[PDB]
Amino acid sequence: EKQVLNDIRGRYECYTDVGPSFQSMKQQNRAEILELLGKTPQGTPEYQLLLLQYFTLLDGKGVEMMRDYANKQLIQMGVKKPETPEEQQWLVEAQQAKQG
Amino acid sequence: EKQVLNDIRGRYECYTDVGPSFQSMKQQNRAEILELLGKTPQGTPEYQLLLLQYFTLLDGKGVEMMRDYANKQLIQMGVKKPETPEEQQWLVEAQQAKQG
Repeated sequence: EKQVLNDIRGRYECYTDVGPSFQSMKQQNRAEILELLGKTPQGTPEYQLLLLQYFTLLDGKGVEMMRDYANKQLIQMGVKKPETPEEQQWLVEAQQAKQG
Repeated sequence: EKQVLNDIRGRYECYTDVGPSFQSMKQQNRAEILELLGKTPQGTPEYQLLLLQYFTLLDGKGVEMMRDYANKQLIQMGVKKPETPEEQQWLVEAQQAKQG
């Protein structure tokens, strides 16, 4: 925008509703996925959700190793699509496609 | 930093929340992984968590042997990424990739 205030009048695009209180957006997204689990079979879409869960976990010694693994996994799954802080190269060695 | 005090004013990057009390960061990380277990199938990501658990265990005669095994395992899994106190060579004999 420009200057201290400058919002288009095409504002109200979201309607208001109620639901469980969360501390932060990441909190909700984490819970939203756990709900998506269990209500889904041990089929394939389960694994993506499962991975996505690890993806959302916040700092740790345990969580870091798993979060990164889940990321690489999801990018090489092709479904992630790199955020590109470095994940670009994560896709690079993934692009080879059974190249060895 | 420089001198006795020198913090940038880009401080407050973490918001405060409550949760179970732990004696130390390692305590929490340990518990955080145990929670991640059971809530996950006997699939593949179970094993990494399982190993990670051994990884986090503190000194012992029993735990040392297992912790080291889990480390090597995780590094040769490729997911660990060496801390390099010596684990560099742990990856060396791992780099060969079925070389024999």
